[PDB]
Amino acid sequence: MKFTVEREHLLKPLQQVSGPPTLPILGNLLLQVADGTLSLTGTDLEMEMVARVALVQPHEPGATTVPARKFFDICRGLPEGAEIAVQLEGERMLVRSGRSRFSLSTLPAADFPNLDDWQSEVEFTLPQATMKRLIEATQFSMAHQDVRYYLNGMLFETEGEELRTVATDGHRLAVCSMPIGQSLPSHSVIVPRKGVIELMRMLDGGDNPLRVQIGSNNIRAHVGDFIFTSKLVDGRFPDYRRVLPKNPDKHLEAGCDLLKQAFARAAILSNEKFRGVRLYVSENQLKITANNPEQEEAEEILDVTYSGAEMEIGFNVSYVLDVLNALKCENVRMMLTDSVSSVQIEDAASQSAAYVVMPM
Amino acid sequence: MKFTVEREHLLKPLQQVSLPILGNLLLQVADGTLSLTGTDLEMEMVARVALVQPHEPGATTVPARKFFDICRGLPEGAEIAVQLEGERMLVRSGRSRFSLSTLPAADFPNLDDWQSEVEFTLPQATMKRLIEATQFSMAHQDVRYYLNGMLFETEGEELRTVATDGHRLAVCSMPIGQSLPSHSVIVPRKGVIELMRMLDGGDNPLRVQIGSNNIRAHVGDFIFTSKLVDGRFPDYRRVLPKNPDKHLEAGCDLLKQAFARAAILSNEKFRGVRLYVSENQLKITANNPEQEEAEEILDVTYSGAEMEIGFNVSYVLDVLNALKCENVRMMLTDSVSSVQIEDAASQSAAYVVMPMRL
Ligand SMILES: O=C(O)[C@@H]1CCc2c([nH]c3ccc(Cl)cc23)C1
Ligand SMILES: O=C(O)[C@@H]1CCc2c([nH]c3ccc(Cl)cc23)C1
Ligand SMILES: [Ca+2]
Ligand SMILES: [Ca+2]
Ligand SMILES: [Ca+2]
Ligand SMILES: [Ca+2]
Ligand SMILES: [Cl-]
Repeated sequence: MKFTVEREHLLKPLQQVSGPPTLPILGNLLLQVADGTLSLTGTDLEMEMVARVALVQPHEPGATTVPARKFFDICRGLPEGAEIAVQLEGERMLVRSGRSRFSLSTLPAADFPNLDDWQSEVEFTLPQATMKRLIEATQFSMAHQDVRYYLNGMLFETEGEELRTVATDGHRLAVCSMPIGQSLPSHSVIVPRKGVIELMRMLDGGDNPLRVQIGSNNIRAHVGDFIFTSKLVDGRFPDYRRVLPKNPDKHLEAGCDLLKQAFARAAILSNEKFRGVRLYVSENQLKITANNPEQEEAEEILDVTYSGAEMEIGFNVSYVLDVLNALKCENVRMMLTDSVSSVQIEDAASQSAAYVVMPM
Repeated sequence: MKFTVEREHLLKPLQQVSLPILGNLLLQVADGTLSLTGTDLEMEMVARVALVQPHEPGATTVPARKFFDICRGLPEGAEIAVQLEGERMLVRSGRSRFSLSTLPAADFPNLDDWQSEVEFTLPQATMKRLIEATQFSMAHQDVRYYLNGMLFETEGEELRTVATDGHRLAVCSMPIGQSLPSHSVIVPRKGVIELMRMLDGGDNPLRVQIGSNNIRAHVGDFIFTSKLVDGRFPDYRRVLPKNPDKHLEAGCDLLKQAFARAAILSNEKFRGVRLYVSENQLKITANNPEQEEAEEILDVTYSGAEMEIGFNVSYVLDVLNALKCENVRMMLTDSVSSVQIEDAASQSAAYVVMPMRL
């Protein structure tokens, strides 16, 4: 196995396959030269990233595996415009560039683990920006290491011509739907949180569309010369329609950033553990208050657009702040029911995403 | 106690000054001025804010982080009105209102009174240069408490800083245009850190006052006071190589990148790399317990006898990152002697690294 490639053609592929073990070979990248292509594979047994690099210079076929981080750190450490000559010699991989020479240990390619083979049941294409939008709008609401394993991940749902993401930790929910202009079956799967992070990581910028394949136990995303494959999560994800308030007809509208800074200041004097704040809504006005065990108190009063009846309601302020930070918009709509029911929150200008927060 | 001040006039003082009372700030309105004091019993920062708006005298202490966070959270340009109300401190700005707990100003601890024995003034930029050049070589929580800080030494018209962790050494000296007594003190590392951040590098001169057990630095509206480390510092002069007659000179960044690349395949604990020096050429090699190997060859300026020497690559990279210059000189003797490292174009800072037998 031999190849010579430009540093700049190696960097991003290495970065993509490198991110991230007790089982050593999982710390290695599989390198394959075949049919004028270098393939770079990294895996953790649950998910897999494969990058393909075209070889325009002389090369020889073969396969090996090398320490991922070390190989990446060596390539990144080399100067702008460096040319990187690699060859398998003995049980070592030789890396040469200029007068820099490196000899890395290898583990046999035959030892590199493969995911189980599977069949694609559902397929579609969508813009990179759309997938980015879907993930960023909901990602923050996924659970972290909850015993309900199905919540430590993100639902991806196809319905009509819409792709939808749902994330919830049992206390708050985020949902976002986008048109992708294809007739899709009605289907949903849960992608593990690590898979979601990796999927987000591969976009990227630029105008490369994303190709998605969904199997009974796997998801695959093709973008450019990268292929990401993940296992799915078992379990019955909650139905976002049961979480959305059935009729939240008390509509409050306020500047997103003004609203956020008011909640953030009030948050300073909220209970450090429970983070509770009270909202007092009345005609065109919102009052936010907070207090802690040591009798410290915050009060914020804002002008808002509100014509409904007056009500009081308590919330975990971090949850509200999460939502407002996730809304990169000018105005927010808060949709209320009563003092003991959840609130729906949306961008005043768009219904594409919805956020639900339970009262305290 | 009562005052009304613009948010932005509080932010820098608050940043600078930031038992539970040690988590509070002492606030004092007196003679047209707001004073804010923070302390951890070892050191203290006092900031002064001129009060152009109507005010009423008094003193209290409030939670530092909360009060800072409230002020920083309010909108740019906001006016912040503060008054005492029983056991509480009221903070108002627009339609935002905050009631904070207080602890008595009488309970706020003071550093012991002391006499200034040695004094000098120097540009802030000079003090910043002195500390930056050496700071990274201070020990962290070493049993030898006298190394967990930085030596400040006066001699003739020069101020010198020394820092060592018992393994490598940094030294920096600058003339300051004033005749000084021959003296030296050890400033605790947290004190060094605080002093550093008190300096904007600007046009306000820095006044330093040193007592038998304390040091004080005054810059414009800020006064920093710290206890000294009461111990003996090692003599730096004994560690400098007697007569290093083998000077290698090379571009700092190229030298650094070569070492940083070779370091990847060096021992993770002991970080030894080898140098082979020959006429106008340097070869760096590294290997680890897995027998992975790195080699770097680069052009340098060198005309001395051919030699080989090993160093901790982490220590050398620290030096090269601190130097931030165009060209570096490595002053070599032999394989069993330490190396002195300097900016090729300045003797003001010098760094010593021990030899390694690899
Ligand atoms: O499977 C579960 O335990 C559900 C997870 C999602 C969820 C449950 N109760 C909720 C109440 C409010 C919100 Cl926002 C989400 C949930 C229960
Ligand atoms: O008091 C001590 O223990 C000394 C601290 C300074 C020091 C010791 N051995 C060293 C070796 C190299 C350098 Cl640069 C400093 C020291 C021992
Ligand atoms: Ca209703
Ligand atoms: Ca509260
Ligand atoms: Ca002296
Ligand atoms: Ca070595
Ligand atoms: Cl080699």
